[PDB]
Amino acid sequence: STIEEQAKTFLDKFNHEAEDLFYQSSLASWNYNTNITEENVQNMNNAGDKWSAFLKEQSTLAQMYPLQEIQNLTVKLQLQALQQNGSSVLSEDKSKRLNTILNTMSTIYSTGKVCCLLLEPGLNEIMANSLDYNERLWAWESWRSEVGKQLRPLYEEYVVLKNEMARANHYEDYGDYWRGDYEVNGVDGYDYSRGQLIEDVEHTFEEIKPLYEHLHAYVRAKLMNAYPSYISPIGCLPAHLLGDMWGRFWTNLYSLTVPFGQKPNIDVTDAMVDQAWDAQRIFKEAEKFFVSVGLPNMTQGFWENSMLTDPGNVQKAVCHPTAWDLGKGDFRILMCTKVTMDDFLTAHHEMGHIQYDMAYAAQPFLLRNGANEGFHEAVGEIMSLSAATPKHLKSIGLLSPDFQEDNETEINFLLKQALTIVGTLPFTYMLEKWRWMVFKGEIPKDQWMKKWWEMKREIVGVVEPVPHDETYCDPASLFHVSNDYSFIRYYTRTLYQFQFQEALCQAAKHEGPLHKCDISNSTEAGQKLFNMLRLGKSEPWTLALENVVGAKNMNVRPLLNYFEPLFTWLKDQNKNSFVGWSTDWSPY
Amino acid sequence: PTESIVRFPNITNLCPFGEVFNATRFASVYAWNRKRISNCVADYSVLYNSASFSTFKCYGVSPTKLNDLCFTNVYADSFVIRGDEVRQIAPGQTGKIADYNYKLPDDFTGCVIAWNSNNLDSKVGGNYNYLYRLFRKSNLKPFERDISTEIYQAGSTPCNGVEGFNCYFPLQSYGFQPTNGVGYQPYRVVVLSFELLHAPATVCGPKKSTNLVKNKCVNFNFNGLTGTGVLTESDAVRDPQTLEILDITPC
Ligand SMILES: *[C@@H]1O[C@H](CO)[C@@H](O[C@@H]2O[C@H](CO)[C@@H](O)[C@H](O)[C@H]2NC(C)=O)[C@H](O)[C@H]1NC(C)=O
Ligand SMILES: *[C@@H]1O[C@H](CO)[C@@H](O)[C@H](O)[C@H]1NC(C)=O
Ligand SMILES: *[C@@H]1O[C@H](CO)[C@@H](O)[C@H](O)[C@H]1NC(C)=O
Ligand SMILES: *[C@@H]1O[C@H](CO)[C@@H](O)[C@H](O)[C@H]1NC(C)=O
Ligand SMILES: *[C@@H]1O[C@H](CO)[C@@H](O)[C@H](O)[C@H]1NC(C)=O
Ligand SMILES: *[C@@H]1O[C@H](CO)[C@@H](O)[C@H](O)[C@H]1NC(C)=O
Ligand SMILES: *[C@@H]1O[C@H](CO)[C@@H](O)[C@H](O)[C@H]1NC(C)=O
Ligand SMILES: *[C@@H]1O[C@H](CO)[C@@H](O)[C@H](O)[C@H]1NC(C)=O
Ligand SMILES: [Zn+2]
Repeated sequence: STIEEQAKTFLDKFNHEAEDLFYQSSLASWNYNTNITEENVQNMNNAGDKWSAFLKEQSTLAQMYPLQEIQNLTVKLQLQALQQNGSSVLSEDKSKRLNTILNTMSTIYSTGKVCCLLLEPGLNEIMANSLDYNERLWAWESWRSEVGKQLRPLYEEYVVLKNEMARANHYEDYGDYWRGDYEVNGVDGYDYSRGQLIEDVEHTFEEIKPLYEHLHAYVRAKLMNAYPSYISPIGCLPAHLLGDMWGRFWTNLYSLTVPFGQKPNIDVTDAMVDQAWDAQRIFKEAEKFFVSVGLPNMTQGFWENSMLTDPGNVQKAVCHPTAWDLGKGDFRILMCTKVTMDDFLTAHHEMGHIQYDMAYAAQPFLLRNGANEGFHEAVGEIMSLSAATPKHLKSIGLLSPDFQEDNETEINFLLKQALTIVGTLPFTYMLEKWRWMVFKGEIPKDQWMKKWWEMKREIVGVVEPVPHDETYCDPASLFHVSNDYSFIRYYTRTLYQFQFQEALCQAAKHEGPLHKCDISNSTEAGQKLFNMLRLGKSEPWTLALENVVGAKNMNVRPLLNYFEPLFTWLKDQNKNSFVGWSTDWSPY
Repeated sequence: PTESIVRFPNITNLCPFGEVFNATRFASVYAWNRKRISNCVADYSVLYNSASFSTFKCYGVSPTKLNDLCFTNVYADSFVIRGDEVRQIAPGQTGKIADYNYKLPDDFTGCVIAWNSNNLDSKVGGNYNYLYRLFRKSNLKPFERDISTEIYQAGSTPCNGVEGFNCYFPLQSYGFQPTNGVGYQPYRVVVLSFELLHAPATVCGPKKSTNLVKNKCVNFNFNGLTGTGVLTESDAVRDPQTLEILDITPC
């Protein structure tokens, strides 16, 4: 009969096979992640092979239904998410050359021999704490001269192959294929282009520039004292002094750039050690915070099946904090919890991922995901943003009751957050504008290094301590660049992280600035949030955003409001020093 | 009223409620079972208070009145489903179970009983025995069973009797495992049905009977029917035990 009615039947037949093969693969992956032994790798590969071959054949079947006749707009989304040819459109010969390139890049980055020192924790510890001008220059140049030198010829072939693969799938370039996640079509009034993402990414960064210029001049003016005569007040910060190998996070600069040194912060590790928290109470406190904001309880199987404490030396397991959703109503958390405030925060973060995965369990198989790629981490972060305010720790038994707070503490806190949040936005924006320019073809193959260090000085204000010719490949050192991952998810996660927080702090009727707003004991805010967690991917992300914040586009105004006291204090501190930088001064 | 009498059939054999509920092998939902229990005195209060049931609901019958009532026959339909679809076992519901598997009428006079059975009938690696119909041309009339394996011709081309593109086999098998959620865990369901006809009552109990008195204006209970009047030997209610006809006259 009609294509729409025959398609609804095909998808009814599909979801039933898919749910069971997916769960059979997730269980076999969990078994190896908790028991890192032999024979488990083979079951991991077999369960990941049957799923891949079944999905490949079912995707070959999906094509036979033309997509113009279908008008439902839900079956439209499932068939769109299924009919994508992916990389198979490339010929047989070049698909193994491309996968060989990918394998070689991952291998050449994972095993880097600097002599002999590897990366973790060989060069990372030198770069993060040496505080010697030349030792960290050797530890920087060595990596940029070995791992970046062995990846130069390969990335030139990776670019052209991925470009032809993206051109075959009706996109313009691989940059467009990446950009195509933030695309909504057919819903009148809510449409979004793939040319629209380049915009708004520029009219939001050109609106956050003043806070970054004042944070930069404060960091430079506080870094001039440590390294005596190597930094100049007009010039930019050399690249090896930014507290990280790639200068991605400025957090390690907080050991020097303390506004008020004497006052400490709210370290509550001793409070939990005193009361003998048994590495399980933390998750119960998280569950009670979620129960109080209004959402449903934890499923029973979570408590028995999940591994929440390292099994010891007899059983070894890789334990990077993770929340597992295995389908068929099965949820688990994998963490080696230890009694520290850091694990008290990560428990609420992972529990917010678990609470996001329970919401859309009613949706079909292909629509069980976040509205777009930058929504899971915003949800997981706002809960760890609210569960850190001193008022909340005061509500809980720890954090002894009186503890009056003063402003001199809130400036220390805000600057320790600003170095982490508003210091990585011009690096994410510059890196993801370089890769878009190189993929489009704007940067010829003879200007790859000459233009990177002209983006640096104009956007990030970071000069190089030794000039790099055309032969080098600096960006290929980063984990995301060489291993072929997207990077604009971290520019939108930060903005969504604070528009959610403003909207839900408003709905809780809190009065005062946002940096100490709490959400617990406010059922209305929880209902407001669950009204968008429930949709899953079935609705356009502009509609999913409008259900919480009230706008159809991403903004930067709430992020600026969060940092208003810090911005004023910095605007007063810098007046003796300079503001802004100059592109001419280079240390060499 | 001088004296009160209750007259019930003299049948003291217990009903096989231990065989339907504790059956060794429950049957797939698409081909369910039916057992007709007749000529039996059957207690329900102990069944009600067994307290092992996840869901015990009745329709058209009050939960406590059924302990002392007279029906002509009782049926029991026993099968296995997932936990989430138990909601569809009720009059006027829709889904893949109440359309192509088991359809109930609106005027239902029975009681739906359902209890989780994860321990008995789930195992590691999957329990793929319980099949359920997934594709059917038309909805099932109330209390009808279609256990055929016709190849669903979902489109326009003749399917010739083999599957492939657009020809789907209509029976698909449930996957049960011990680690699943509540929504995907196996519930065993028993649906009782009570039917009444003109025939002499056959499921009545339990309730002890009394003597029969005439020429006075007395209260009487024959086979669950209540009345107050003078009963005379011959508006005409047959005595169940001896099968006589006893007339009724207001006092
Ligand atoms: C949300 O409301 C609950 C009330 O149930 C608060 O819990 C009380 O917290 C205080 C602070 O230590 C205890 O002394 C009480 O015993 C707790 N229970 C009750 C019933 O009052 C909880 O603190 C509130 N949340 C916040 C963030 O204050
Ligand atoms: C881990 O794998 C080994 C390999 O056979 C097995 O003997 C052991 O029981 C596994 N661990 C657990 C907790 O089952
Ligand atoms: C699309 O089909 C689903 C059932 O598969 C239905 O619930 C939904 O309402 C349909 N969409 C529209 C716009 O009717
Ligand atoms: C995938 O390749 C087939 C081969 O002909 C083509 O018909 C189909 O349109 C391609 N898919 C897309 C989305 O272009
Ligand atoms: C669900 O949470 C409420 C509120 O704390 C609690 O009273 C109830 O016992 C919980 N139920 C389960 C099954 O966890
Ligand atoms: C607030 O912070 C400023 C920052 O130096 C400090 O001088 C002042 O004493 C603090 N307290 C008040 C009440 O202003
Ligand atoms: C079924 O078996 C249980 C367990 O032995 C028993 O308690 C019960 O009386 C039996 N009959 C019914 C109707 O549940
Ligand atoms: C039991 O009922 C039957 C009905 O046919 C009757 O014949 C029999 O005498 C009764 N037995 C008694 C009342 O003890
Ligand atoms: Zn996370």
